[PDB]
Amino acid sequence: DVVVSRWLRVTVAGGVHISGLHTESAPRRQQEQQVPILEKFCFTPHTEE
Amino acid sequence: KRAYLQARFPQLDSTSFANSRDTSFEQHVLWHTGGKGVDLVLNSLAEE
Repeated sequence: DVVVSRWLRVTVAGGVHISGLHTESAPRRQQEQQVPILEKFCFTPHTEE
Repeated sequence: KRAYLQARFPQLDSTSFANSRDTSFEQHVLWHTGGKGVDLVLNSLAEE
């Protein structure tokens, strides 16, 4: 079992006890992100002048 | 000392005391203040 106490800032789970965890924001910037192909579905007449 | 203080200042409650010999007062204060903590801390203790 694990209990997280934000008021006291303690995480206890079994035989471990973390006190005073601090986490900083990461850039979250991954190179070569997805490049989705964007299209438009439209009616094209058979004969166009 | 707890009993003497309770006798001296009746306004104090059973939730206004904590143990000094150990570091248990941090959890008590944080719990009874909702994690907000206190404003002034008149400190005379050392090390941890």
